[PDB]
Amino acid sequence: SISASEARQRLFPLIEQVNTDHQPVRITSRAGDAVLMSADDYDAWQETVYLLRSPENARRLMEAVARDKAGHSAFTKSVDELREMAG
Amino acid sequence: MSISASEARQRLFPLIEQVNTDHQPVRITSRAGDAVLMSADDYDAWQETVYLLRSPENARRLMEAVARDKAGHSAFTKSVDELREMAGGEE
Amino acid sequence: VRSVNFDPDAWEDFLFWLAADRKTARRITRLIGEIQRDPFSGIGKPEPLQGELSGYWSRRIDDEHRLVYRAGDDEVTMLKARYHY
Amino acid sequence: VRSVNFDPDAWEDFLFWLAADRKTARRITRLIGEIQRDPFSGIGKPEPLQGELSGYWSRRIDDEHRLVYRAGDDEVTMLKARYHY
Repeated sequence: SISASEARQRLFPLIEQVNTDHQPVRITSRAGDAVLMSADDYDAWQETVYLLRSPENARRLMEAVARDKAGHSAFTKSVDELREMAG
Repeated sequence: MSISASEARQRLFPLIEQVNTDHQPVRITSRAGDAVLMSADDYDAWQETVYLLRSPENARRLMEAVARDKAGHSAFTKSVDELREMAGGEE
Repeated sequence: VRSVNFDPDAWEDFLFWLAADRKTARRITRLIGEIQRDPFSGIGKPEPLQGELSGYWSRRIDDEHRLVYRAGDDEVTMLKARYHY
Repeated sequence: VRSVNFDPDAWEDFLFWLAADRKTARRITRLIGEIQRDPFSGIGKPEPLQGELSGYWSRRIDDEHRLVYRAGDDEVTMLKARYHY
């Protein structure tokens, strides 16, 4: 965690950094603390939170995840039969 | 609505107050790639929200409790003294 | 200061801890003490929950379990004091 | 060449759209085709999820609904194709 004063001096390489190692940087100040992250990592984060923020959606998705991790529930479909059906 | 790394660095003190006051992240562009600055509190509060919902059984148990609480028919009172007695204190 | 209410499942959570790890139940009791005196600050890194859970708060019982609650001017309600898998 | 697998729930999402809104079902079908061809780039703004969803990806079906999947060299697996409330 860095102070707002150093973050301002070093903002440029701190932007290269978050784009390199994908770890958020925490910045402290009197006006409140902030997190700096790469734009790519922020988008991935916002989408992760979006999927998980509705309790019903979180439950179905993570149940799907659990069964996928057990590797014995999935079945196959060809994209042609899918296009077939959606026609 | 994004700003340059040049502008962001110039205004970083008031930007930190801004993202915390309007609860609105700001996007920053630069030659090294882009970044987003946001409220640490909002970041932490969403992580914690998401921590609670990311286990299906937890999400289920919690919303059931939340549903009861909204109806407000099931809750009951205890004193902390009672709790202390049963737990053998607090720590 | 404020009065303390339990949802029946949070009460069962506490009972659970009385039987499995009394130290944890003592941490829970400590948090509830802090909460009734000063709802949103103190130990356990209190966090305002967001979205659908808006209006509720979480504090850490340990790195895993959370006490989740709601607070007003007169009362505080515990909804959970255990994390489930 | 990469084969397509469904989790049962993802399949029921697909069935649901076939009857509920067929353009959404065609969107999903196009997304699946593009995933199969190359899973991690292309249409629908693919995002590598974080945390407990690390290793999984989502693409946008709608401003609302997401296709969440996983991909290897031999197969792509669909987890969900509807956002739930």
